[PDB]
Amino acid sequence: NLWERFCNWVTSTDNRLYVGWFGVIMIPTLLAATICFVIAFIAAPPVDIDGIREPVSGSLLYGNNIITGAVVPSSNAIGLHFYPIWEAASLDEWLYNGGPYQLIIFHFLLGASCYMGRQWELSYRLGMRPWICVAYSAPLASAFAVFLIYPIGQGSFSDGMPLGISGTFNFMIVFQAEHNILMHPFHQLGVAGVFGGALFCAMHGSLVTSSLIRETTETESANYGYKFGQEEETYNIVAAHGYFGRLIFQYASFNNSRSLHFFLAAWPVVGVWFTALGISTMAFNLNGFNFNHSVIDAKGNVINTWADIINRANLGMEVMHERNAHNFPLDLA
Amino acid sequence: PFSDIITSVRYWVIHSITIPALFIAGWLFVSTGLAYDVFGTPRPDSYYAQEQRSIPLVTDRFEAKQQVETFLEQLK
Amino acid sequence: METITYVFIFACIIALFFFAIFFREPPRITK
Amino acid sequence: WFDILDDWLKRDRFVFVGWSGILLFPCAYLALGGWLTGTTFVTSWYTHGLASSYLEGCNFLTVAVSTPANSMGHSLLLLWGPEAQGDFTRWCQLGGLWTFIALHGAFGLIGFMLRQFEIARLVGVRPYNAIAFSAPIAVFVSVFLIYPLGQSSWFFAPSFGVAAIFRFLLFFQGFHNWTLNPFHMMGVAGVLGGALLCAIHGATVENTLFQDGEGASTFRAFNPTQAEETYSMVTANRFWSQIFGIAFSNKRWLHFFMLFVPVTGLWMSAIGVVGLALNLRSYDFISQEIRAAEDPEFETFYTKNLLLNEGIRAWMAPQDQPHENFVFPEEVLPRGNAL
Amino acid sequence: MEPNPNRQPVELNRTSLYLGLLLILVLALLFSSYFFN
Amino acid sequence: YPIFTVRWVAVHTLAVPTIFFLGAIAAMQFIQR
Amino acid sequence: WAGNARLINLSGKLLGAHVAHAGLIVFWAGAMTLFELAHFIPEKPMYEQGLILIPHIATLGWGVGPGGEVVDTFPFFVVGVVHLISSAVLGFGGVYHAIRGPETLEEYSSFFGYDWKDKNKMTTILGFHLIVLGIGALLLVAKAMFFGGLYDTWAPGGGDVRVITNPTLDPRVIFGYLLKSPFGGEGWIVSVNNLEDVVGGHIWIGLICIAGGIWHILTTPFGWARRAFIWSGEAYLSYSLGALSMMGFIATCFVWFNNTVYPSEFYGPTGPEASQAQAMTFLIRDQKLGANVGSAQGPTGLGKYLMRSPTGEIIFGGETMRFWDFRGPWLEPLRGPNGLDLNKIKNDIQPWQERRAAEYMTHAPLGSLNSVGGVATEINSVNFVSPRSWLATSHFVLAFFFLVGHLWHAGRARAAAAGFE
Amino acid sequence: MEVNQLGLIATALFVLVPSVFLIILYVQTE
Amino acid sequence: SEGGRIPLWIVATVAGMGVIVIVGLFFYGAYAGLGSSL
Amino acid sequence: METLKITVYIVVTFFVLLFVFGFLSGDPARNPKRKDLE
Ligand code: CLA
Ligand code: CLA
Ligand code: CLA
Ligand code: CLA
Ligand code: CLA
Ligand code: CLA
Ligand SMILES: C=Cc1c(C)c2cc3nc(c4c5[nH]c(cc6nc(cc1[nH]2)C(C)=C6CC)c(C)c5C(=O)[C@@H]4C(=O)OC)[C@@H](CCC(=O)OC/C=C(\C)CCC[C@H](C)CCC[C@H](C)CCCC(C)C)[C@@H]3C
Ligand SMILES: CC1=C(/C=C/C(C)=C/C=C/C(C)=C/C=C/C=C(C)/C=C/C=C(C)/C=C/C2=C(C)CCCC2(C)C)C(C)(C)CCC1
Ligand SMILES: CC1=C(/C=C/C(C)=C/C=C/C(C)=C/C=C/C=C(C)/C=C/C=C(C)/C=C/C2=C(C)CCCC2(C)C)C(C)(C)CCC1
Ligand SMILES: CC1=C(/C=C/C(C)=C/C=C/C(C)=C/C=C/C=C(C)/C=C/C=C(C)/C=C/C2=C(C)CCCC2(C)C)C(C)(C)CCC1
Ligand code: OEC
Ligand SMILES: [Fe+3]
Repeated sequence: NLWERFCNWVTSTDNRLYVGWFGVIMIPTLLAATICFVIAFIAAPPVDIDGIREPVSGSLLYGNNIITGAVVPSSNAIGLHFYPIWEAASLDEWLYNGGPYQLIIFHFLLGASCYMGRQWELSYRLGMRPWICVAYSAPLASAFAVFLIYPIGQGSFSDGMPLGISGTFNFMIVFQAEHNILMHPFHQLGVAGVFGGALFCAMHGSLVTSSLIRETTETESANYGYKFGQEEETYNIVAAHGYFGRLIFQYASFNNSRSLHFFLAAWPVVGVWFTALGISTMAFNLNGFNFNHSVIDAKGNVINTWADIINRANLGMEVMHERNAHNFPLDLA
Repeated sequence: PFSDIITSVRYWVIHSITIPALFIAGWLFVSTGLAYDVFGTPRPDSYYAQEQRSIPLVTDRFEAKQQVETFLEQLK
Repeated sequence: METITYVFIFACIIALFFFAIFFREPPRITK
Repeated sequence: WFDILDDWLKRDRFVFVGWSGILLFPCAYLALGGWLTGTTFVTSWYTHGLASSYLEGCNFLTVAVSTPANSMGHSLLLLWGPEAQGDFTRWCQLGGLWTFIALHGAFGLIGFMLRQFEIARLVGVRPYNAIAFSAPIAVFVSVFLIYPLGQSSWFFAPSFGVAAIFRFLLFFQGFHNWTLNPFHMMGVAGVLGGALLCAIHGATVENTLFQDGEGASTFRAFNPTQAEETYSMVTANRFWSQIFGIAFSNKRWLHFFMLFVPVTGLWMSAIGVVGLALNLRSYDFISQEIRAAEDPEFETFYTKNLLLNEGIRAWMAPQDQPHENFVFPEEVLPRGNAL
Repeated sequence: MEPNPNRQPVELNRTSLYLGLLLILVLALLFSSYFFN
Repeated sequence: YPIFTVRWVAVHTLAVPTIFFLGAIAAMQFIQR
Repeated sequence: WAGNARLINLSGKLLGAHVAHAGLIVFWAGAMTLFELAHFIPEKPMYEQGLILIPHIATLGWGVGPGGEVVDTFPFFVVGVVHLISSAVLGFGGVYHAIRGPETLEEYSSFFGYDWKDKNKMTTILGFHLIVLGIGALLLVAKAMFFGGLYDTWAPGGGDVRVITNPTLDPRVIFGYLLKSPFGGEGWIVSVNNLEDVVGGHIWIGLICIAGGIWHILTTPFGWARRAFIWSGEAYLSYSLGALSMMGFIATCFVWFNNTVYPSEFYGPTGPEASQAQAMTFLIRDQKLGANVGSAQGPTGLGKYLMRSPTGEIIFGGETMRFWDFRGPWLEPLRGPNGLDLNKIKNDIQPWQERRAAEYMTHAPLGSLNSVGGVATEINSVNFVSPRSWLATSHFVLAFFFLVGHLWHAGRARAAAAGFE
Repeated sequence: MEVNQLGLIATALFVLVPSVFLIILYVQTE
Repeated sequence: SEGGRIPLWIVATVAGMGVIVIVGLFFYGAYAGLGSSL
Repeated sequence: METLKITVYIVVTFFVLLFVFGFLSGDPARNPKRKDLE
């Protein structure tokens, strides 16, 4: 009998949120991550990323400012293994081998995953379509790609992606010096998806703003809104479709509102869809292009193509990434 | 364009003979070698003067022209 | 102290949350 | 004779050629041809040392139109420029193209915002779009003019190509640590925020569309009288409110805010660059550096990065900057053990 | 006191405040390190 | 209907050069050394 | 152009389509097998060219000697042909059933082939296809025990095709693999070391499939099952859809970390193989320069070559410390209690071991789209991309999109039940 | 560590002025 | 539906396939030069 | 710490049975706003 009274609670509106079966995991999970994570950033002790005995400490108390960094990746020794708290000894240990990293990550992904489920489930209790579930799927998938797949493809969570601002940058740099991304279509479409969204989110909102109902209670001293009850909605779509059409050409402009908003959710999502793949594909070593040589068979004199000066920089960095943690000549992972 | 000349035969007729006439006109632009001399884009024969391990550079703002020539006389 | 200041400005950004999400002005159809 | 032209000219045809139509098309055309021409036919190794076009066989990516030689400073070497002396072929050998493209192309951008103003006073719409467009134009001048001006010459300006741009990126990371600049950070904020909006807005709509609006149940219809449009703000609201926690529901704000994020961002980013033009950067944290030298058992990501940079700089500057003629002996180069 | 060339009513709402502060603090956060260091 | 600036010029101004290049480029792909 | 969605209910046409795409899958099987034995050159590392099925065919130890490319050429031509013709045998079928006429009104037919929303008939159709897998699975068993063996990469010498005897049929062992941590080296299904486990692990499936195929045949789903699941046609795709995704992942990760199943000899060396291979390659090199491996002290103080693992054994040091879980036929003989024996190392190290290290170490799975071999910085004069990176890469991709599919079609089954249709 | 103490005053005023500012206006509003 | 009507699904296929031949080239061509790289 | 490991698993599985048994649930099942089929 009780069991029935509980479910009804979870299922409908609670005057704050909606916490369905999906948030039954999402809420306790994302909490453990938050708390742990906030504290790790304010006091975590140094952590030696690559097994080496050279601890890096990117926490507030240990001499950092916000940009300087945060929660550092597990050791390269525990690298790919499961490192819970119970599994170790003293926390002085745990804290050194990157525990916080794993703990925070895994809870976050799981609850991150469920935050997505929750999005759909709310749709089922409100009779609306299931799309928002899909558009979130892009970044989520990406987080996983960066936080999981790679360390899974590489052989150790260490060098997953630090939880600091600064290290984000590091991960990036090291990354293209090791796999050369810039020249990979999936990260190229990525810049397309993003620079896309920028150009469109500006375009739409720009036009939507220019073709407004010029005459609705808007004077030069006041500006007050609309509300669903408002039939004609805010703008004269004929003015916008007319505007844009006259700036380039008829086809160029969009006739109806579906093709407009569908585009807005299509471009970005399918751009990151790919990028998130990009990484996941270079997680197992299928690195970007690399046109290192173009010649003059005349003598075979090598001619440097713009791309070689790209390899000249990619080079300097390879050489010094993870200084003194290499004992053999060629990195293989 | 709803397909306007896109359907008629005149459009194909006047281009079937026009477009493949530029397609070729261009091709011969490269086979003949005008590109190189009109644009001055050295050919594999002329990058390095055999055993001239240096890269032609440009230094003087006013002698660009006489400089460049100094480089073409060399290769010859 | 370089610290408390990054913390201080932190607690506010969370205090602002609570207050924004739980004490916001109503979105009503009374219109 | 005037007004007539006004009309003939401003006559509503397929491709609107307004008063601005005169700047825009001659410039935006040549700026395109200028690229495509050199891209396919010119070499820039007399001026840069690398391979510029397809004529030498670069892939699309590799091919580009390279910047003039550093020996020339900011002399706009136009065809009749005292330096090219009217000889086209050389005017190209020297890179007189870059200047071409940037100048004509600068005006095409001028024309395009002008054409955006015209159309708004003929149709009677708001000028807003023309204003949103300033961001890119800022970014453009910021990048391709201001920056090269502040520095040694035209050479250091981005190169007109694909890879030639990636190399730009990296260049910046090594000598400027542009990523640490806060301005690029905000810029990085709006661009990613533009795409975040573009998804939620577009998905929310599409998914909150009115039920049964089409029996067949696909969604390819509308009309003018369809005043109410195809979806609910009331449901979205509650949707968000209960999932994310917040949701200002007032369509007019939603769209404007969508102007603010992207555009507000690029202006910063452009500002950030007017700064680097003067080698004025955010490449250091005195506080850290200090304790970084008095103590060797202390390291943060801040540091690890500054190391990569020097690697970028040492290895990449002698091939990347032919004019100083850097000679760097193997030993000298910074280098982690075993690699 | 007796002039009418001015529309004398200034308003900011609850919501506008939230976004206002959200910006100043976040903004402050970021820059904090730079002023400091 | 007639020939006109808009329809006419626009198209050939962009569209004609292209095949000249595509023609030139097509020639490139076979070159040696 | 949801064309394929108009077909939803006219099962008479789906058969026409399902059996049409079912014809492509087999077509590819021939077009690729023949394309391979085409480009294929004998005695050159299968994987240094760019093959994928043949390696499968030699996996089943269909045509090979102790880790020797192929002694018998032919075995592949059989496969190339068969599947290429099965593509017509079905192309005919798919086309016909697609164009000659719909279904469901044939009385004797509806008795043999029913429709949707009918739990008892869907169930029955399901079990059917289950009786088929129960078989194919068991056939694999046949091909290892009473037929031309299977390729065991383990003990001894070269591990050519060998026939198995009394597969690990213990009830415990088989599901133990299911109950083990999917972390650090131990992935439930991937942990499979002994080839005999694999055989026995197939016997149980078939018995389980069949025992199930028949089960639903005779039984219609219970209440709990009825009130949890929906029954729309689109919804059964959502079930099946997401199932395949998981697996895409499954196999992908399964691909990168080899179990005897994927003998690294055809497929290439494992991501870790290469690293661990590079450590061993250099112990020897310096060992030949008279370097003492036990007292080595790398700039870190961890000894260049030998260090420990958290549980205290010996492992090659260097970043390759994260792959001490790695196990293969070459590195094992030096393995013993407590980890690697410092005494077998410098005393009992045969030459053929340096070879494998060098080869693998040399063909690191690392590659780019230009097929450039090695580090992102190498020169374009070396072409290679470990099959594994190809399988892992492409297949990951599909397992992802496909999941996007589990969301799209399953969320649309919520619109049928009452939502938007 | 070594930090320029003027940052504090800078970073505190950044927090207050614009904030105070807006605080004054949200009261006149009501 | 060909009563002798002026084609379009043909034009759509002619160029479409034509383009594939030019690009296809562009790939072949990308082989003739990098191929002597060393 | 072994005491900790145990405590966790209880907690975790606890909330699992609430996910699982929350769906198979004969009571709430699959109840929507537009149509209840029971
Ligand atoms: C100022 C000129 C300029 C130009 C023209 C480009 C152009 C480009 N850049 Mg570069 N870039 C520039 C400056 C420039 N950049 C600067 C200053 C920097 C900083 C140093 C960069 C940094 C940069 C990076 C880091 C990257 C690029 C990339 C790219 C490519 C991106 C493709 C894309 O999706 O874009 C976004 C735009 C869109 C998605 C839309 C453009 C509009 C199209 C053409 C409309 C098509 C519509 C059709 C005609 C009509 C249909 C009608 C409809 C109704 C049906 C593109 C070739 C990316 C790449 O992939 O490189 C190869 C990449 O990764 N750029
Ligand atoms: C199990 C297999 C499967 C099946 C049988 C279906 C079946 C169906 N889907 Mg679903 N789908 C699937 C998986 C599947 N899907 C997956 C994994 C995803 C996630 C990506 C989707 C996403 C999806 C969406 C988003 C939609 C559908 C829709 C539909 C219906 C579409 C009818 C149609 O218009 O097709 C037309 C199909 C196409 C034009 C195919 C485009 C394919 C890409 C662009 C090709 C890429 C190839 C590339 C060129 C190759 C390069 C070469 C390589 C060597 C490198 C149909 C019921 C539609 C619907 O409304 O459902 C009712 C719809 O909108 N599906
Ligand atoms: C995965 C592959 C695939 C498959 C199997 C189908 C299958 C089908 N589609 Mg879909 N379709 C697909 C992809 C696919 N489609 C994609 C990607 C799109 C988006 C572009 C569409 C868009 C679409 C639309 C818009 C429509 C369909 C329709 C149909 C049905 C047509 C039945 C018919 O008789 O047509 C007529 C048949 C022909 C013209 C004959 C084709 C003959 C083939 C090529 C012969 C091959 C040779 C043969 C094997 C030789 C055997 C010889 C022997 C000796 C061995 C059919 C079930 C239609 C429908 O309404 O269905 C309900 C419809 O209107 N489809
Ligand atoms: C996925 C696997 C698959 C499946 C499940 C099926 C399933 C089926 N197939 Mg298909 N098939 C497949 C693959 C598959 N096929 C492939 C790959 C091929 C190509 C090799 C074929 C080729 C194929 C053919 C060629 C035929 C089938 C038929 C059938 C149906 C047979 C049932 C039966 O009892 O027939 C037993 C047969 C009968 C009861 C025949 C009765 C004869 C009719 C009524 C005569 C009408 C003539 C009359 C004198 C006219 C008077 C007119 C007046 C104006 C003079 C069944 C639905 C048959 C069918 O659909 O026909 C009923 C059929 O003829 N299949
Ligand atoms: C082809 C695949 C297949 C499919 C789609 C189904 C589908 C179904 N089965 Mg059937 N089943 C199968 C194979 C299959 N079964 C086999 C091979 C057997 C023999 C053991 C059975 C035995 C069986 C029984 C005894 C019963 C069902 C029941 C059901 C229904 C259960 C409702 C439900 O899912 O509740 C929710 C589901 C769960 C709580 C289970 C989740 C399990 C996960 C996803 C899979 C774990 C798989 C395993 C670890 C992998 C093997 C690894 C290998 C290395 C050994 C459903 C229609 C019930 C029924 O229809 O009642 C009359 C029922 O009582 N099935
Ligand atoms: C070929 C066999 C194989 C397969 C199929 C997998 C599969 C998987 N691996 Mg494993 N792996 C393998 C071999 C394999 N691995 C080997 C040999 C190694 C040795 C190095 C590893 C090392 C490894 C690591 C280091 C990691 C993985 C992870 C993962 C998971 C990633 C997807 C995800 O985010 O799920 C999210 C979860 C689900 C979709 C749940 C499916 C189960 C049912 C249907 C739902 C239960 C619902 C409830 C809410 C959750 C309870 C979960 C419980 C743990 C608390 C996936 C299940 C990652 C992970 O997240 O660990 C588990 C990870 O970090 N693997
Ligand atoms: C990848 C980067 C990016 C590109 C390529 C891009 C492109 C474009 N944006 C336009 C518009 C806009 N973009 C907008 C906001 C944004 N646009 C953004 C980012 C981009 N926008 C971002 C981030 C925003 C947010 C602020 C707005 C608000 C608008 C418009 O209103 C307008 C439009 O109508 O929308 C579609 C179109 C203007 C055409 C024109 O004025 O020609 C005139 C000038 C020309 C042709 C050349 C000037 C010369 C320059 C220097 C040369 C460029 C030549 C290249 C180097 C050569 C080709 C290179 C290849 C690699 C592609 C053009 C398609
Ligand atoms: C310099 C000069 C001049 C002239 C010139 C010009 C103006 C030019 C132009 C030119 C041009 C204008 C050219 C072009 C070319 C082109 C090309 C060669 C193209 C190609 C393309 C393609 C191949 C495409 C494709 C695709 C696909 C397939 C898919 C995806 C998408 C796309 C679309 C990308 C004059 C006398 C005035 C004076 C000054 C100087
Ligand atoms: C798109 C589409 C579709 C589909 C289709 C399909 C599905 C198809 C299929 C097809 C198929 C499935 C096919 C197959 C084929 C095959 C063939 C054609 C074969 C051939 C062969 C031969 C010829 C042989 C070979 C050989 C041998 C064996 C030996 C040695 C030598 C040689 C090489 C000669 C449909 C209708 C639905 C609808 C519309 C659209
Ligand atoms: C609509 C459209 C379009 C177009 C299209 C096109 C242009 C297409 C084409 C297509 C095509 C052009 C296709 C083709 C296909 C083909 C196929 C699919 C074939 C097959 C074959 C087979 C299967 C064969 C077999 C055999 C035989 C019979 C004999 C012996 C030998 C062999 C085996 C070889 C575009 C994109 C613009 C855009 C959108 C729209
Ligand atoms: Mn984090 O990292 Ca994948 O590259 Mn080589 O191995 Mn270790 O050195 Mn860097
Ligand atoms: Fe909108």
